[PDB]
This record gives sequence, structure tokens and C-alpha cells, in this order.
Amino acid sequence: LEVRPDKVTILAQAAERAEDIDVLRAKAAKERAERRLQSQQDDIDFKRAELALKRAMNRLSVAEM
Amino acid sequence: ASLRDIKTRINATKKTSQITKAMEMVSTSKLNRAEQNAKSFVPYMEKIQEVVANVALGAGGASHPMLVSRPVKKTGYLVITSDRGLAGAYNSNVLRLVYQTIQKRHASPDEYAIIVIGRVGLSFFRKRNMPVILDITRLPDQPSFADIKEIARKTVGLFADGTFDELYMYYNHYVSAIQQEVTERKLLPLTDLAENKQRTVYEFEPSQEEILDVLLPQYAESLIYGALLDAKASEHAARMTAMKNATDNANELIRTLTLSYNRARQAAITQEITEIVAGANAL
Amino acid sequence: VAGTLRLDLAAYRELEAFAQFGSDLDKATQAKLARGARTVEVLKQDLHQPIPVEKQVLIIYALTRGFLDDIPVEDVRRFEKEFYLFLDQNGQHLLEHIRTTKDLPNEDDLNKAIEAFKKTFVVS
Amino acid sequence: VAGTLRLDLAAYRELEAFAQFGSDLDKATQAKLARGARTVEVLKQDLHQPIPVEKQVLIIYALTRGFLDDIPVEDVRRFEKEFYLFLDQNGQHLLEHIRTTKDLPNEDDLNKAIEAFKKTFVVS
Amino acid sequence: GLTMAEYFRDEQGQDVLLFIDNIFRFTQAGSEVSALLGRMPSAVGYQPTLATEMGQLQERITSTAKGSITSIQAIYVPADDYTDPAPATTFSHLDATTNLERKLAEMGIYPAVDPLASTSR
Amino acid sequence: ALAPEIVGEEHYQVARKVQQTLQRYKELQDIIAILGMDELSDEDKLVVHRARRIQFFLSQNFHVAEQFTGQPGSYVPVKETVRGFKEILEGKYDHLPEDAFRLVGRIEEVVEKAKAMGV
Amino acid sequence: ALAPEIVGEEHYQVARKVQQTLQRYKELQDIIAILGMDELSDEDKLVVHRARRIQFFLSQNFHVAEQFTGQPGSYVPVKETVRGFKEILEGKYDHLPEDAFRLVGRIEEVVEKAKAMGV
Repeated sequence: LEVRPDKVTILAQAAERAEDIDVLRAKAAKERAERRLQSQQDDIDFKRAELALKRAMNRLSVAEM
Repeated sequence: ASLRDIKTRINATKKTSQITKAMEMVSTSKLNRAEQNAKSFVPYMEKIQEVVANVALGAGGASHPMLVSRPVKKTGYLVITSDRGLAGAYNSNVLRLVYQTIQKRHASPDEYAIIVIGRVGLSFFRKRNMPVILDITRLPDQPSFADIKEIARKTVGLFADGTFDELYMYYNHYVSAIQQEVTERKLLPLTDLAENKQRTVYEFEPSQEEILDVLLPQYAESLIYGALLDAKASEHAARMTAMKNATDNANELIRTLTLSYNRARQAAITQEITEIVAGANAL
Repeated sequence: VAGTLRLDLAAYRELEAFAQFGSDLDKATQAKLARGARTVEVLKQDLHQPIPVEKQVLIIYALTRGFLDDIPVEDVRRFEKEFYLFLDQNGQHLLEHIRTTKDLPNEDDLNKAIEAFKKTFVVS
Repeated sequence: VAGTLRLDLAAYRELEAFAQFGSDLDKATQAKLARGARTVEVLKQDLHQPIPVEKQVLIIYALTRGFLDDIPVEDVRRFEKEFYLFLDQNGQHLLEHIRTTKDLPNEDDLNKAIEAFKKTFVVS
Repeated sequence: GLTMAEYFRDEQGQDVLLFIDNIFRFTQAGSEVSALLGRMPSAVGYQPTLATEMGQLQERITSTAKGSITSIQAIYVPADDYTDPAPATTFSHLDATTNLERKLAEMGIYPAVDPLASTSR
Repeated sequence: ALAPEIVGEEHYQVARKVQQTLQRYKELQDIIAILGMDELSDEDKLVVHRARRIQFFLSQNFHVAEQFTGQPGSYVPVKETVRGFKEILEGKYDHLPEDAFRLVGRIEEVVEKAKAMGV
Repeated sequence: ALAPEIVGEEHYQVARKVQQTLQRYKELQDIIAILGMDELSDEDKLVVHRARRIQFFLSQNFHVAEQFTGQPGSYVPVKETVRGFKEILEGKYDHLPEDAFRLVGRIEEVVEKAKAMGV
């Protein structure tokens, strides 16, 4: 809590307008799986492109000339 | 060589150039989003810094352990590295600098502990049998404060337990889309601090000594979060630059291939016409 | 009518290579990718079935004016097949005007006819 | 015996392409890579040194049955030479049976002989 | 055409312009004539007398003490190869080069002559 | 004449190892020219590091070229060059710059050239 | 001769769908071999589920091979094979084992083979 005669400012690490702690915990639990699956999707998206680049590069070495 | 071989080589390098261009575009878009993601953090930091500067720098306040430099017995290290490659010497510079500093100024395995972020750094430090105490991997492209909280508070508590007396941070600072620099920053015991131009006394409640115990760890965690965001931005920029360089190299090679293509094309005809004429002249 | 079809085809041919490697592109590319596929689908044809010039002009105009931006790609052929019958049933005055004058009909009237046909049509 | 050797060699040759650079592979593929490396190492031969078929079949069988997975790569040639020396004075009945019948003997005797030789051998 | 043009500078004594629509057709027709006559071919199948045939035509366009003739010529550059013998032989007589740009034409600048590609001796 | 029974086991092994390293270095040119040295693994970096040193050490200075450069030249015995190549392959001289291996003759002169350069 | 004016609309559509699904299946070879069957979407998994069935049903047993196996062989009409492929594409046999589609002939023999297998 930071209070000034001009303004009042509250520094918090998490906030919610629903006034309920339980719904905040439920929201955190819901967001956990969402961020986990987002990270997995990003990893697989990068890996597919890496495999495609490797396959493309192999053909130059195959073509010895 | 052979005309068909030259044609196949040209096709292959064209395919590689196209793939590299697509990767460059993707990296550019990701960096564009990451810039706004990093920018969205200013007000909280600019307020907490002012509050800490106003509170700590007044009527002494040196009784807190996190404000006095006790004698050094153990040292900590924090390293921030990416999880995926194709970024150049981004990880190599930081790893080399950290290794050189440790080897220069420690010369003993029991004088330090290492905390790392990223699979590349984790593997690099495990290959040398160096001691690692904490590590987290597989972070999202645009992480939030909800994933670094546990490791940040664990590090703060580890320092508060007296395991080590000081630690430093090593990461890349995003200067420009083409320039990135490695920086070393001292996190705690925060012996050096700057005061605000305007300061006002506060009515402590319930106690000035009790306020600092809750105030300080949030400041440290905010510093760590800002450093992580900067590192992510620098990584994206480096990846984009590397992809652009690869495209340029392939485009350079194509024409040098085409010249020999043309020479072989002329040679084939000049051989075949002479052969036909010589065969016809026999009768 | 045929002014912008060349540009749309060129843009789709240039941008079609990078579609499979990501979806984080800017919103401008999405419109190009959505329009190129529909143009390619419209450009197809069957065997031994010539199409009148007036009908070709009308369908290409409908493509170029963005009336097909909401129709799914899979139903373009059936949409065109039903639109030909609808034009035969009710677009006789527009077809006669096109045949006589070698020029486009009233834009408001043809837009109203297109809207009526779109209301009649059902997406599968 | 030759079929599984051919399959292993083909799999190793196909899978070796993706290990040039970039991210590392998994242990399931690393086991195949190690098996292929051992297969390639075994096939090497010296100059003017013919080898009898009754010993070739035995060494290839020992390769294909997985008895060589515990031995480092650098010791394969010495292991093969010592195995030939051991077979020269022990297990001659197996060689006689192979020569007479053109077929493999019972698998128990081969397994116990290989285990005894593995116990006798010393890894450098 | 050249002997039509020469008369004005030889007698009247004035500067004359000469235009050749395409020069590659001349060389290809000479090659066809040589093949019909039945001489042995050359490096890339052309006629043995390509250089002298080109010279005998390019040497009559000069400036005298009482007149001059200058020519503007168009070249095809087949197969987009600049080392082809016919373009190589034609390029040995040129003194200037002008280029036209479709980008400038679209932008609306006329005569859309490229200011960077054009060179002059 | 390159046979184990004519030249020697050590010479044969050293020559075979040098040829193998040179071939393996040659096989990576396509990747190096495009993607650079960053994507290589730990073994490939060491292979390139030693291959460059071997390639530079293969050079020599002659007596005839003295009249154009002023360098007297050298005469190198077979045992000396074999020992030098074996020591290089063993990784003893990995900390010296690669420019010190050019036109040096014997292995011992590499160290003095490096210390004259300032390493 | 693979044109709708000669073979028929149903035959043309069935052949086109089979070709499309086989071509789609072929593109996942490297991804499957490297990263395993996991990380795949729910659609590609069904595609590879049906592609194996189609590929195995494409086989047949011959009359001349009876002397080595004891299987008499069969002669399959175009209408029967088209109907069987249409049913497979529709998916009436998604629960049958994979090995039941090997060397059967008509579609109705797959059910008998599966019943003999104990399904």
C-alpha cells in the first residue's frame, strides 16, 4: 500500500475483480495448463522447421558434383 | 562437372534460401511482439524503485542484513541462456565470459555455486562436472511473472539462509537490432543505490524495520524479470540477423554456380557439332 | 474487370511458399492467402463445357468485388453452378444488355441481384 | 542371418543423415546409431586374409544377437581375433557340425560358448 | 540501307542517323548461308567468317572530314549469356549503352532511361 | 611404397590418421560455408581446429626461393617430421596461433616464431 | 483412361480420394520416424490410421501362388472392389485389427478372417 494526498497506489503481484480468493486460485490453476500447452506447441513448431531445414540441407551434400 | 549436377545443386540451394527466408520472417514477427511485451512493464518498476529509494535511504536503515556487506565465504552465479539454437554466438559469449571469470577469480570448486536457465547452459555446465544447484527449462516465447516466481523466491531464500554472501547476473543487453552486448550486474547486497530528486518522509506502519523484510524480495524479483525480458529480446534479434545472413550467402553462391552452368552448356554443343561433322565427312 | 486478377494471382504465387511454415504473419498476408485459393478454385473448368463471355465476366466481377470472401472454399464450384442457373432464370436483362452493348450493366442492379442470390444460397 | 544385418545397416545409413548438426536425437535412435557403428566396424578386413564361412556365420550371428552391445567400439577387431583363436581350439564340434550339415547348431551351445569367451575376455 | 545513307554524307556533307532493328538476325542469316554453302562449322556452330563479316559492316560507319554517320542498334543477347560469341563480337564495337526501366515507366518518369545502368566512353 | 612392412607401423598409422582427419574436415565445407561454425558440435570444432594446423604445417620453405625472399631454407628428416606430426595430432600445441605454422621447417621453430610474434 | 467420361463419377471420386489420402500420408514419414507418433494432431492420427488399412487392402493373392501356400486365390470384380474401398473410406471397419486386411480378396472375407482371429 502506497498512499499520497494526491493519489493512492496499490502494488500487487496478482489481482482480480471477482473478490473471491477461491476463483483466483482456480484461475491460476486454469492458466497453468494453458501456458504449458502453449510452450509445448512452440517447441514442436520450432522442431518441425528445424527438421525441414536439415532435410533440405542434406540434399546439397548428397549432390556431390 | 555435369550439367545435370549443376542444375540439381542450383535447385537445392534455392530451396534452402526459401526456407531461410521463411524462418527470418517468423523471427521478425516474434521480435516485433516481444518488443511490446517488454514495454508493458515500465510503471510497476518505476514506482517500486522510487518507493524503495525513498524508504531505505533515510534515518540509517543499515540494520537490515540485505544492506550491509558481510565477509565473503561463498559466491553465487546466475546465467540466462536460450533453449534453442540457430542464434550464433549468443550463448557462447556469455558462457565463455562466465567460465573465464570463474577460472580466473575462484580456482576452487567449493567457493561457488551456479544457477542456470536453459538447456544449452545446463548441458555446457554438466559437461565440465561443475556444481549446479537449481535449473528450469522449456520456457515460453513470451513468459509471464507466474513462472519465474518460484525460482526467484527460492534464490532469495537461499541467500537469506546464509548459504552464500553474494551473486551476480550475466545476460545479453538489447542495444539495437544488429548490436547485442554482454553485461555483468551485481544484484545484492545492493550496497550501491541512487536516491530520487524529490523525497518525502513516510509514516511507518507498523514498523520501518518490518517493512523492509517484505519490500526487498519483490524488488529483487522485478530486477530478475526485467533482465529475463531483455535477454529474450536480444535472442530474437540475433536469430533474425543470422537467418538474413544465411539467405545472403545462398544468393551469393547461386550465380557462381550459373557461370559454370553456362560454360558446360557451350562445351556440350561445341563437342557434339564437331562429332557430327566428323562422322558425316567419312563417306 | 480483369485488371486486378493478375495482381492477385502474382501476390498469391509469391506468398504461397511461406504459408506452411508459420501463422504469425501480418494481417495483410491473410487476405492474400484467402483470395488466391478462391481465385485458383474459380479458374478450374470441366471438359467439353464452354462458358459464355457474359457469364465469365459476371463471375470474375463477383470474384474481384469481394462478394465471395465469406463463402467456404469447398463450395465455390457449386456456388458458380447454381449462380449460372440463377442468372439464366432472372439475369436475362443484364445478359441481353451485355450482349448488345459490350459493356458492364448497372452496378447497383447487379449488386442487388448478387445479394438476392446470396440470400437464396445455403452453405453446406 | 544376413537379413537382419542388412536391415540394421540400412536403418543406420538412413538415420545417420540427421545427426550432422543441430539438436541432438533421443536415446532410442542413439541405440540404433551405436548398433550401426558396431556393424560398420565389424565389416572391416585386412589384406590377403581370407576368412572361412563357418567362422563368418558365427561372428555375424554374435553381432546380430546383441552380444557385442557391452563392448567398446575400439576393441572389436581384437575381440574378433581372440574369438577366432578361442574357436580354433574350443568348440571345434560346432565347426564340424556346420561344415557337415550346412546349418546352424542348437542355440544353447553357441550362447554358452559366447558367454564363456566373454567371461575370459578382458576389456582394455 | 547503309549504301542509301552514305550518299548524303558523301555528296551533301551532313550528319545522318541510321537505325538497325536487330543485329542478331544478320549473324544468324550469315550462319545459315554458310551452312547451306557447306563450310565446316565454328566454335558454337557459327560461321568461320563471323568476325570479318561483322567488321566489313561495322567499319563503314565512321566520321570523315566533311560528314559523319552514327547508328543506334538493338541486341537480343540469346539465352541471357553475355559470353556468347555473337554478343561478344558485337560488344567490341560499341561506344555507349542505354537502358529502359519498366519500374520507371510504371512510376511515370519518361523516357524511363535508367540513370545508373547507362554508361558512356 | 606406403606399406606397413616397408615404412613402419608408426609412420603408417600417422599417415592414415592425417588422411582421415583431412577427409573429415573436407566433408564439412558445404555446411561451414552457409551456416557458419556455430552449428557444429564439440568434436567438429576440434577436428577443424587441428585440420587447419595440419594444413598450414604441411608447407615448407626451399633453398631456391632464398634469392627472392632472403630465407635460407631448411632440410627436414623423416623421423623429425613424423615426430612433429605425431605431436601435433596429440594436441600438444593447441594454444598457438595458426599463423606460426607457415614456412617454419622443423617443429621446434614454431615455438620460437610464436614467442617472437608475442605469444 | 482415368476420366469421369469413361469409368464413371463414383469410380473417379473413389480413386481421387484414395490418391489424396495416400499422398497426405506419405508426407508425414520423416516427422513420424524422427519425433515418434506423439505430438500429432487428432486429424493426422486418423489419416495414418486409415492409410495403413488402405495400403494393406491393396494387396491380393494369386492363383499361381497356390502351389506354395495352399490358398486357392480369387478374382475380384471392379464393382466389388469399388464398393469395398468406398466402405473403407467411409469407415465401417475402424475397429478391425490391422492384420485382417492382408491377402483376402473380397471385402466380405475380412470379417471372416477377423472372426477366425478371435475378434
